[PDB]
Amino acid sequence: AKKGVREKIRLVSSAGTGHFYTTDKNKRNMPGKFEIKKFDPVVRQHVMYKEAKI
Amino acid sequence: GFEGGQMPLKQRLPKFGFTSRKSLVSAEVRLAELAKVSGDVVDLNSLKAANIITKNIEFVKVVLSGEINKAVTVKGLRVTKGAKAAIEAAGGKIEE
Amino acid sequence: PKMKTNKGAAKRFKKTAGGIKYKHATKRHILTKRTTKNKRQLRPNAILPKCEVAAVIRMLPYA
Amino acid sequence: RFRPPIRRPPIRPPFYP
Amino acid sequence: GSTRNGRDSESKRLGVKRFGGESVLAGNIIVRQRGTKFHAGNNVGIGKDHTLFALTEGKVKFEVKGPKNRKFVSIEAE
RNA sequence: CAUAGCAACAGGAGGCGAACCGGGGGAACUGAAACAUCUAAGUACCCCGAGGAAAAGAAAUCAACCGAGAUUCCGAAAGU
RNA sequence: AAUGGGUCAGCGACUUAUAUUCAGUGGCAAGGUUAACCAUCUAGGGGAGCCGUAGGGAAACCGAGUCUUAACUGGGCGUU
RNA sequence: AACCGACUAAUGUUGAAAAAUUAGCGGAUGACUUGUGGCUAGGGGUGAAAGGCCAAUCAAACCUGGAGAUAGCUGGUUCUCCCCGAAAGCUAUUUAGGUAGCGCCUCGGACGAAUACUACUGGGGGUAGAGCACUGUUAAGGCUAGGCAACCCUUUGCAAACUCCGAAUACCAGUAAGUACUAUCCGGGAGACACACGGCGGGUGCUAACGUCCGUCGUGGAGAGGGAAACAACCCAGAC
RNA sequence: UAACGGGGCUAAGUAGUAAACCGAAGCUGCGGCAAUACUAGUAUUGGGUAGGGGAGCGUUCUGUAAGCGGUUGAAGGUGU
RNA sequence: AUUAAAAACACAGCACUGUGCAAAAUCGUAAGAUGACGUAUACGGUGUGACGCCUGCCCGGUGCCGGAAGGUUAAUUGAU
RNA sequence: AUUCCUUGUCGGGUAAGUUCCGACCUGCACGAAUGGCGUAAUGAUGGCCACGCUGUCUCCACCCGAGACUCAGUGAAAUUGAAAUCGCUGUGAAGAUGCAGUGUACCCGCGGCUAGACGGAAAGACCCCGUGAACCUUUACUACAGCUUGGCACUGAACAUUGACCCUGUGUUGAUGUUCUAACGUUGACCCCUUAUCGGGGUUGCGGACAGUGCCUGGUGGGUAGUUUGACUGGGGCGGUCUCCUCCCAAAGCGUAACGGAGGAGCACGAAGGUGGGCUAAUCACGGUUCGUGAGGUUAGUGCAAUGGCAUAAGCCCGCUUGACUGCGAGAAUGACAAUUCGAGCAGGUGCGAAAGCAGGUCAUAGUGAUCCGGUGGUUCUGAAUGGAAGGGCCAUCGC
Repeated sequence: AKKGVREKIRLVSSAGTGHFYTTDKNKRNMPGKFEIKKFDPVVRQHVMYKEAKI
Repeated sequence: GFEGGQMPLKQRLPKFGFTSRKSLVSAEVRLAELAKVSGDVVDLNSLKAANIITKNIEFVKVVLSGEINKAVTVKGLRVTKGAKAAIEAAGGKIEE
Repeated sequence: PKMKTNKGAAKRFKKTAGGIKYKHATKRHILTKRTTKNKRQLRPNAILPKCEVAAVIRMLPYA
Repeated sequence: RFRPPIRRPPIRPPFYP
Repeated sequence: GSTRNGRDSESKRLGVKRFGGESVLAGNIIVRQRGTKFHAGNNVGIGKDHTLFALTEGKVKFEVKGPKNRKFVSIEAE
């Protein structure tokens, strides 16, 4: 049976490229919106990416 | 395509692509075929008369295949750089 | 009668000079867990293996 | 063990149809 | 009147894929293993799953080396 | 009042026929390797009405900025 | 000691149409071939069309290249 | 008694008869029985109810049509010679007696030793065996913490899921001789995917089974001949 | 009978030694046919189910054929 | 009807229930019928089954009957 | 007519009674209109007992007839590969007329009998199987009839109350109630067509915008219909199982079955990932209201099974971080295929490090789900007169 509780999230580029990474989080361990530097391929730069739904 | 009831190949693989409408009324023409045209002017009507393109064709690209031995003026059709060169080398023009 | 094309096969298998070309499976959903390597390498269309061809040809009589 | 069989049809000749 | 057993995984086709003396191209997988049953020696890389592969063309050589007497796969220039 | 009704008279019709035709109703087996959407099939069958044919037909049609010119039937486009 | 056959004679089961593909054979050959139809009718007309002559790409489109990618040292398919 | 019925038995069961006869048996002024004619019709009728009956037919009549329904099932499939010649496996399957790809057969084409056998060389083994160094398990004695006895020591065994060790074989690769139309690739056509026994290694079973499930080799299958009284599958041996 | 296949055997049993022989569609000899290679001869090869491949026989009908054979006896039937 | 004649069916009696008459109910798309030229002491359905003594407890479930407050809720409407 | 154990136990009846009768009550698993318990009479009803009676039997005998047998005439039948159609023991597709060995046996009828010819008859009804069929059931699925609900139509008028809205009390609409008649109903009466219990028309009464019907709509709906209801399986059912990972079976490459032996997974983690620096266990001994020293040598540890690994640690601690990067990818592994795995290196941009370097998640091997349909973002490729747009595509991603 499925015991998986980590919510999937889409991390979105802080540039307005609309490029997103996807991942998951434990919402208990991370209540707030996740933020992390990630390479945006459209602007070809490492920029901040921020959590969003789906 | 029936494989004993295992999900066949024609269903386990995804559909892909679309058909443009232009594709259905487009026709490549070899440079060698431009021989068959009667007269200097290579246009859609002259191609159709030569039966090089069917009568439903609207858009033609001439491609570098074979050789042109006459001076032809291609009006209205698109030509490849290589075909253009070959046309112009045989004393043809490419009209717009 | 005229042989009918299997439109399922037609929409999934395209004849090229290089053989019957197809889209790889497993790139539709449930992608987060997959590796970018795996996802990247599935993105190019492929040519069907020899064993898969005979059937496809019988399903694509005019292609 | 002996399991009582059903070897013949329940209606017997000469009527067996 | 039943078995609690029944189960087993798919065999993972591990083992030496290219033995001593075999000529290998760069990239060729030599060993597939779980952990470093064989260690990577000269001209041999080790993947994340501890796959040993040829970094250069040449001949596979196995060798016990070092104070622990560990087995090493190397590619010999030939 | 009139109409209904009733009677007379004249002219039609009714039934039969293998198919073809237009229309009104309209299956299921089967296929989908199960099955319900779907298929079979608007088929079989039932009914009505023709005619030597019937039906359709003279653009509130196409096309594509060029043009075509009712309907029907046949070849292709295209198993697109 | 599983099936079928009392015997004889007669009859009794891979067909036909259409399309796709492969092979042999013939014609013609970077061309090959006409369909309906016409016809003084196995002739001859009839070029609509189909196949070949270019590929790559989902596609626009480009084209002996193209697709991928910001770009490939590249790589896929193609060229011959 | 007639008449209507049908409880028992015997006969009969290729009958005298597709339900009777003989001897007995029940009702016999009634919810009786009988003639003639009517009506109800098929998912319909009718039923004091048995799924009874509806023309010797009924859990859905009969006829004709759809219709050559469908039938992964069973049967059957017709002249002759020549060449080659399987499989009963894997994978998947509302699949398991079907089917698909693959493996194996054949035919054509390409290709030509890249193939097989052997010697030599280089490899990786963790099996057989063995061992007790580990993990377990076992016996005796010692020594002794502890409360008789750990733990150690000496001796002594056991192991599919133990290993300080460790073959033969097999496999992979290279080098080389000789023998061989081999290997490979691309096409056309399949068939097969119920296997059997025997040897060897095993699981299962009782180291029972002409048992069952694998591995591997042989034969049978698809193989006659000689032997084993007779005897697919054993021994010898391949029938123009 | 019925646990040598039987008769029967005290060796016609068991073990061994020597030298024989019998014994197959195996091998050889002689004759012939075929497949495939090679260069008509060689060489190899020729059990066979499913199945693949190759080559034929015969039947009815059309042309060839208003030809050819036939009441001086066709087809069919029945012998050789 | 033709392997069961019975303890099975029916039965008088009993009870529940529907039904106010264009009755309920049933046949029928409908018209029209039966019910009934009847009218609740009648008619239909259901169960029980002469007669005697009796026929207990449970209204949670599922029916059925009644209640409507609120909650939910279709077509419709069409605010934003 | 119910009781499993069970032939319960006791009593009766019999020489002897699993039945019968009476009774007991630990009623497996009686019970009150699916009625409970009685009950005269009735029953081709079930059980049991007795008398009489007997060829039912001990145990048959004889006799009378109809067949059977013989003659004459007629003349079937199922069946049938072919038969020159013995016994026994053995063999053998495993129960032999037909094989082996052997024993026996002149040829052929007729009357009898039925042990065998796995005799004849009917393509087993049992059992299983077929992605067969039918009919039946229901709180299986999906429908439909019927019933029912509301909206709208056929369908109207006055008032009264009231809601909304409209303006400046006013209209415009909506309900609700009463009243009304003119639609509509009438299976009330009368008249006529008309000799008519039909029907129509007329008149009148009673109803009355109700009812009823059409379209739409919710509910109800085995009344009816179409269907579905898995496979493996030492028959089948019941149970168990179905995908993935680890070990063993597995025969020292790979692979290898059983309803064989054992365990695990269907995640976790923004650090538990990257990197730089650092560190090294278990358990004892001994001394101390965790501490110190020694022995020991990884017996520890590893986010979670097992196996293989791990000190250069892969184990433990810390700083800084986002390489848990995007495009690609020589070359391999591994699969029928779908798919799955490893990967140097290249480009871009990045983190840690003085630097060589390392980093495309995690010690590794489970932690998963094709396609279709659809959702979200991007692209702006397509997009049917044109320009847009919708809708397609492509890229990312979500929904089993």
